[PDB]
Amino acid sequence: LPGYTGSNVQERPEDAEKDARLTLRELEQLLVRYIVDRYNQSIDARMGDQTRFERWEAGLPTVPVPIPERDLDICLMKQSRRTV
DNA sequence: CCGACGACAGATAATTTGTCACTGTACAGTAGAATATAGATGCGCATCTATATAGATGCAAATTGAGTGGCCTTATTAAATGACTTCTCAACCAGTCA
Repeated sequence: LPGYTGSNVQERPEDAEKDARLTLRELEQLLVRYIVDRYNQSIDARMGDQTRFERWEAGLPTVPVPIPERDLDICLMKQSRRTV
C-alpha cells in the first residue's frame, strides 16, 4: 500500500510522508476484505487440510445463541460508590 | 588413394519451469518531533510638523468740539417811556364892615 513506513526506522521508505494516500475508511475497506476473503479462508498451518474458518465452524461444541445488542450494555463502565 | 569440409540425421546435457521439503525471521507500545534561525506584518506610543488663530499694538484719516483772529458813522433839536437829584411845605396882628 502507498505510504508504507517499514517495520522499523532503519527500513523506513524515505517517500512515506510524501506518498500517503489512503484514509481510515479506505484502509478498513481493504483490511476487512483481506480478513474475510483471504485470511480466514487460508489453510490452518498446524493442520494443512482445513481452512481457519472451516476449523472454527466445525470446532464449536454447539451453535451459540446470538446475544441481544442491548445486553452488550455489560460494556458500560461502572462507578462503584457514588452516593445520592 | 588419402585428407578435409558440408548435409542430414541422431543422441545429449544446459536452461528454464515446476514441485516439494526444510528454514531464518518478524509479530511483539513507538519517529513525527524538538529547536534554532530569518523575514514579513501589525498594533501601540512617542515625536514632530503646519494651520489657525484672537488679542494686542501701531498708525492714519475723519471728523468734532473748542477756541482765536479780523472787520465796523456821528453831532445837535424835539416828543415818548423808565429813572435820579434839588427846593418848598410860618401863624396872629393890624386895618375895614354890616
